[PDB]
Amino acid sequence: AHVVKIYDTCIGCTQCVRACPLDVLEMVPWDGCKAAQMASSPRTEDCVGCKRCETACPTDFLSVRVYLGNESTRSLGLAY
Amino acid sequence: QASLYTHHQYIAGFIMCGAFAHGAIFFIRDYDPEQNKGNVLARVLDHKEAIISHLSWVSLFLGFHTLGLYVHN
Amino acid sequence: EIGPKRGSLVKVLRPESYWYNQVGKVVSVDQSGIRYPVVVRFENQNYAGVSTNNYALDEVTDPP
Amino acid sequence: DIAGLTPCSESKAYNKLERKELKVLDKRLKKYEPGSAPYLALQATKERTENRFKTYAKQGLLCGNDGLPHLISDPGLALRFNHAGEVFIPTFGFLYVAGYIGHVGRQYIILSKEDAKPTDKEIILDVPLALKLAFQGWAWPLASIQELRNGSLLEKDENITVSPR
Amino acid sequence: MKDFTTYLSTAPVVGLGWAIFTSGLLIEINRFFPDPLVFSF
Amino acid sequence: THIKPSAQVVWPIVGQEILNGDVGGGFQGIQITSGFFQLWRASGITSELQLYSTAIGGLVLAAACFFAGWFHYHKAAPKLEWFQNVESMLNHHLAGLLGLGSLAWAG
Amino acid sequence: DRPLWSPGSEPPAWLDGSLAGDYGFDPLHLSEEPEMRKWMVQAELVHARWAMLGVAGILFTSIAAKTGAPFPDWYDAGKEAIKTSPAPLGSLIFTELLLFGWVETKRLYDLRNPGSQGDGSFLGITDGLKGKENGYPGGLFDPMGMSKNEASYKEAKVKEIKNGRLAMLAFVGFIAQHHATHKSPIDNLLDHVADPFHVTFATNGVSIP
Amino acid sequence: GDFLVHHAIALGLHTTTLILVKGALDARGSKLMPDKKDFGYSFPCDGPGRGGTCDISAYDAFYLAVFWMLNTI
Amino acid sequence: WLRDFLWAQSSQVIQSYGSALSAYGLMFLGAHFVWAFSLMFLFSGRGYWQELIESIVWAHNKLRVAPSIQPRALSITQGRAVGVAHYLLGGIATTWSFFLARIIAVG
Amino acid sequence: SMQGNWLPGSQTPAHLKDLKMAGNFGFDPLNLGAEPQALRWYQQAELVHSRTAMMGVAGILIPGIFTKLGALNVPQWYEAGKVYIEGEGAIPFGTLLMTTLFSYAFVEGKRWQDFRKPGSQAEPGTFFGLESQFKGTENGYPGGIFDPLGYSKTSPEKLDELKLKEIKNGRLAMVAFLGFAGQYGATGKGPIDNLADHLADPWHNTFAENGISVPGLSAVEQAAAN
Ligand code: CLA
Ligand code: CLA
Ligand code: CLA
Ligand code: CLA
Ligand SMILES: CC(/C=C/C=C(C)/C=C/[C@@]12O[C@]1(C)C[C@@H](O)CC2(C)C)=C\C=C\C=C(C)\C=C\C=C(C)\C=C\[C@@]12O[C@]1(C)C[C@@H](O)CC2(C)C
Ligand SMILES: CC1=C(/C=C/C(C)=C/C=C/C(C)=C/C=C/C=C(C)/C=C/C=C(C)/C=C/C2=C(C)CCCC2(C)C)C(C)(C)CCC1
Ligand SMILES: CC1=C(C/C=C(\C)CCC[C@H](C)CCC[C@H](C)CCCC(C)C)C(=O)c2ccccc2C1=O
Ligand code: SF4
Ligand code: SF4
Repeated sequence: AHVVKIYDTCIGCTQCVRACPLDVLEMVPWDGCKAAQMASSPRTEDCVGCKRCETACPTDFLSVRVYLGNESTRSLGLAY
Repeated sequence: QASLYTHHQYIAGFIMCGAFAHGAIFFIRDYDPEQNKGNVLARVLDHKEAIISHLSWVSLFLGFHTLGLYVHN
Repeated sequence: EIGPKRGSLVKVLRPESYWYNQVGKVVSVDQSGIRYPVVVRFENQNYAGVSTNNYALDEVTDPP
Repeated sequence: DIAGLTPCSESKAYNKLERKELKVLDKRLKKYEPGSAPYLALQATKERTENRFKTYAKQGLLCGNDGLPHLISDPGLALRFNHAGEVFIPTFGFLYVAGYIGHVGRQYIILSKEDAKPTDKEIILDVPLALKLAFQGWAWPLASIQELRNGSLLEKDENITVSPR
Repeated sequence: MKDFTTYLSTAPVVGLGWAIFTSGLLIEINRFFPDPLVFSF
Repeated sequence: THIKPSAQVVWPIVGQEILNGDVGGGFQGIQITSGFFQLWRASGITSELQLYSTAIGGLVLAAACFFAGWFHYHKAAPKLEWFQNVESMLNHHLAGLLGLGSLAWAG
Repeated sequence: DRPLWSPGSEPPAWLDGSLAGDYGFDPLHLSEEPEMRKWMVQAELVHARWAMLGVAGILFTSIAAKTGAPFPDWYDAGKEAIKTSPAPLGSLIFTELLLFGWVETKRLYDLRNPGSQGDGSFLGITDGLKGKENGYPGGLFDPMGMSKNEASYKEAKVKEIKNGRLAMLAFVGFIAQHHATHKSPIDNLLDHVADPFHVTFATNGVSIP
Repeated sequence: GDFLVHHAIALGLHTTTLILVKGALDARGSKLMPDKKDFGYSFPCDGPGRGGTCDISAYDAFYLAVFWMLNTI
Repeated sequence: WLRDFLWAQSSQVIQSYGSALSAYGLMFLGAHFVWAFSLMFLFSGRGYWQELIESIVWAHNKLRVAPSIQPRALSITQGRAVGVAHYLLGGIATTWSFFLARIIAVG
Repeated sequence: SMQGNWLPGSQTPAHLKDLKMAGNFGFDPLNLGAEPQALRWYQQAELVHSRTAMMGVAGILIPGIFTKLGALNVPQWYEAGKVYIEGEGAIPFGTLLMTTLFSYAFVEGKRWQDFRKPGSQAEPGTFFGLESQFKGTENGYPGGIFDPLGYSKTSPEKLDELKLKEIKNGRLAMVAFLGFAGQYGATGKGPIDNLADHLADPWHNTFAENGISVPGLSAVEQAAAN
């Protein structure tokens, strides 16, 4: 499916996982930020590429990046 | 003669559009800034905003006054 | 202690940031040793609408 | 007599266009009594047309093969021949006002950016200061030249947002 | 008057006052003087 | 049947004197298209004095409507239950507005 | 506390009664800012003084014409005056414009900066050409000088502003009933006192259809 | 009239050059999107975030420039 | 339909110059302009225009005429609204000018 | 220092309050002299414009006065150029213009290099040995052979009084030459004839009665006469 990557600029506001209506992102413990949290994407193959996490990302530039390509039956949002 | 001129002019326009598109493809795909540092290409990319802004200025000025005189007449 | 003074104007040299070659005001510098401890506030919003961003020590300098 | 263009005073097509306009204007005169307001308006229109055709002639104006006056754009050719009044002086006439507008806008921009929360001054204008700059912009080229010379006109790229290519 | 003149210094001072002034100005040059083409003073 | 209707007169400022077309009747102006002359012939209207009176009455009613909006918002604003009286609104805008206007126009 | 323009009304806060003729009549909230208050006071006084001057001149000319002197109507007086005037039109209005520009810029910069013209810059006049109050100058403008006493000065201020407002109303009446009757104001006054029960603003034909 | 339509031709050439040049120079980076080089030459958009990024690629710059080329020819 | 309605008619709109209906021809061509100008807002998006605005902001930054309010491109919904409004205005005024000039110069 | 005021009660600019200048009246509403080197260049420009205005206006007036007195047949200034062009023993217009431009370019380059670097024209052995006196005393006041009668090497009081007098007569001459150009443009006659018309008939001979100066005034007068 698509490729979702999270960079070290994330500060653990844990709102990118709320804006994603597909449970692609998850919050793991970290040590590189004050909140001690980092976005991770275990269920990346379930992503469609709606870029709602990029909308919800407050960092400049975006800590979570979604790259389109290699569409599938789950990445195309198909119920048929 | 009319058909020949129109054909080769439209062909030329499409080919120039393809030239600029493939130049853009060069810039994004296989352009290495550390390979040619400080050369004409990197310097052109450095002040790209000036080139784009001046092209926008001359296009806006030409269109403004050409449409103004056409509507005036 | 390890960063710029709080409330002092700094210049951001981060290329991918919206505020590249811009001036921002430091609001807090973290002392716990994180990746981007310097927190600055800008008077102009970005396209996302936010006004604050975090940068490393090497991405901030005193403007002339 | 440049670019193969005859003067407007000695042009047959110019007079043909003038008499055609007079004829079509006098066509509408026959449908109104001479002591009527539409008749007075048509007479004023005819007088304005005659005055325009008289003033366009003997004014250093040329026309060629169409009866419509032509404008000479190259300076120098507009200097040795009496054609500067077409575009030469009105170029500076427009440029003076354009620099006036740009200079008063720049003055307002600097004098607003040095004020707390300066984003409201663009939607909430101030009239005394804008009018003060409006009546101080007559010497815009001198101020622009001195600002370019002292370096306050331009700004160091170091302080300019630059695309990261 | 303070509250009213704060409103009157918003959009209509630049969108209406300038527009009406510059317009009616140009109307009166085009009215009192006829249509010119050559700047012969 | 021979004079074209006209109700807009342009100024002689710049070249607009050609827009004041010969609509007949010793008059020049824009040939209108809204059909207002037909409406003012249907309702009995003879002179321009009656049109002047209608214009002044319309201006007075417009000022009254603007004052009504100002009053009914800033001064005496109705509550939510006043707007929710749907049956009263329907009765008053069926018998009152439409019916009374139809009767007044019939008279 | 003072007689108001409407009995039982509430006077404006910015109209506390310190001004001459302060009846508290201000429904449009004008002259609320102190700078705009001073500008409105100056405008009222200058419009007042010009109104009393013009109305007095109109009344004098109309009375002289009624006696039998060859005086014109208050309307089109200048139209027949320029035919016998040594000064042609154009030169007269521009001479007036230059003189009034000098005087009115002087009084305007005295309004913005009080006492600014009393620096001796113009012909070395210090005490004269220096303002005494908001719109009330002194020195050369007060030759007899009965404004020294404060009570008399305040009474004269109230008298001046009241007669001036009456002069505004007089000029408006002059133009209105000249358009109504096409006659002199003294002619209208004599017609009103001759036949009060019939000759009025209603039986003049126009203005009452 | 020949000179006026020549200026219209110059306007069309200038505007097509402006858009193609801007698409070529901003093909790899922009202030709205610094990482355009990682998304390929022909990608749709980046989403509704950051105000809206429709037609942000250099491919869409070429696509809009073909209209101006057609108008110019 | 084309030849016998839009070409058999509209010969008076183009030949309205020098007459009372020349303003209808002016309205016709201005409506053509506004209808054609709308397709810029309709085919295009926001990212290209935002980047062009960024270049213009750099140009105004070079000589310090940067506005305090940051210039931004129109929103995608805003751009669609502008495009549809200019398209409708151009088409409506085109048909208005053509219909009125044809029906006045003939009927 | 601060001598007089162009407008009493006006807010004088901050760069004119304590500035030692000749003829300083606070007249800078546009604040073009806020920068010091800007003010120096404008002072030099005003000085050269004023001095050539003295020369020009004297050429307007003294031959005109002597023509009115009948001493010489020297014509008015607006046709004097055509008179000399159409003369017999006349240098051609191109030669005269090029000689004037060459000589003025030379002397103005001298003055320019004095302005940018003060006293730089006193470089030894550069102008036939006479350049030792080419050192500039002040901006626009060179001295040397430019004061051969020794009227400037005295106490500063009469010196800056004379500077004030020079700038006053120079501003007057500049407005006077603008007037000469305007009153040839409108009336079409010499300034002495215009002064004679204004003295003999002041009301009927003015800028307002002439329709070129204020267009539309003649129509107003004609409508008021009818
Ligand atoms: C025929 C229709 C039409 C017209 C007139 C324009 C006009 C313009 N487009 Mg284009 N465009 C069109 C169709 C059109 N477009 C289509 C179909 C597409 C494909 C999507 C594009 C794609 C496109 C791109 C991709 C770009 C342009 C750009 C431009 C500008 C070029 C600058 C110029 O020539 O000077 C100005 C030209 C004018 C015609 C001026 C129009 C304004 C006049 C003076 C009226 C102004 C208002 C008037 C005073 C009335 C006020 C009241 C009113 C507002 C209610 C100009 C605004 C470029 C741009 O904006 O960058 C500079 C650019 O990058 N356009
Ligand atoms: C000889 C010159 C030349 C060469 C070698 C190439 C080669 C290439 N270009 Mg380039 N290009 C050219 C001319 C050229 N192009 C011209 C003239 C244009 C302007 C129109 C472009 C515009 C262009 C763009 C914008 C892009 C390329 C891309 C590409 C690559 C793949 C394109 C491809 O084959 O897809 C095969 C495509 C098709 C089979 C689709 C055919 C449909 C055509 C184009 C539409 C014709 C309309 C209509 C249907 C025709 C029939 C009419 C009907 C009535 C019968 C390849 C590197 C792409 C690339 O590098 O990928 C990132 C890319 O993004 N080029
Ligand atoms: C007075 C302010 C001001 C100034 C000094 C400039 C200066 C500049 N602009 Mg900018 N511009 C402005 C306002 C201003 N602009 C506004 C308000 C807009 C939005 C419509 C733009 C849109 C714009 C574009 C899209 C482009 C420029 C470009 C340019 C450059 C070319 C010069 C020119 O005439 O462009 C033409 C400018 C216009 C067509 C804009 C006219 C709008 C009016 C005249 C401005 C009104 C401002 C107001 C009067 C100031 C308030 C006065 C104060 C007393 C209250 C130059 C750097 C071009 C560039 O990058 O070249 C390097 C370019 O492509 N400008
Ligand atoms: C018989 C009584 C009566 C009449 C005649 C009207 C008439 C009207 N009402 Mg209705 N209304 C009524 C009772 C009435 N109302 C009652 C009882 C309620 C509460 C349940 C409402 C609640 C109501 C709402 C919530 C709204 C209306 C609105 C309207 C207007 C609809 C616009 C229209 O059709 O254009 C016709 C336009 C005209 C005929 C122009 C002349 C308008 C005149 C001045 C109105 C005079 C009618 C009025 C009832 C007279 C008494 C008012 C008195 C206090 C002075 C119209 C004027 C709408 C509105 O705001 O417009 C005012 C609206 O949104 N009505
Ligand atoms: C009436 C008038 C002004 C009235 C204004 C009013 C009611 C305003 C009311 C309010 O503001 C208040 C108070 C408070 C606000 O909260 C509310 C409102 C409602 C806004 C001015 C007249 C002002 C009238 C004036 C100044 C008259 C001047 C006359 C002159 C100069 C005569 C000159 C002559 O030339 C003639 C005309 C003809 C020649 O024959 C003779 C000579 C002598 C030559
Ligand atoms: C001989 C002669 C002459 C001359 C001529 C000339 C000198 C010419 C020139 C010409 C020219 C000079 C031209 C040019 C053109 C150009 C073009 C057309 C371009 C294009 C471009 C492009 C398309 C680009 C691309 C790209 C990109 C985008 C990026 C990078 C890569 C590339 C580069 C690929 C004369 C006139 C004197 C006279 C007659 C004869
Ligand atoms: C052109 C364009 C823009 C750029 C347009 C912008 C930023 C709006 C510009 C509005 C102007 C500033 C309004 C005023 C116009 C003139 C200045 C008015 C002149 C009036 C005279 C009297 C001087 C978009 O932002 C956009 C967004 C989404 C889809 C398509 C498009 C699109 O096509
Ligand atoms: S939205 Fe972005 S910055 Fe915020 S927790 Fe997620 S990856 Fe980190
Ligand atoms: S693009 Fe959408 S589905 Fe995919 S990780 Fe982001 S918010 Fe979730």
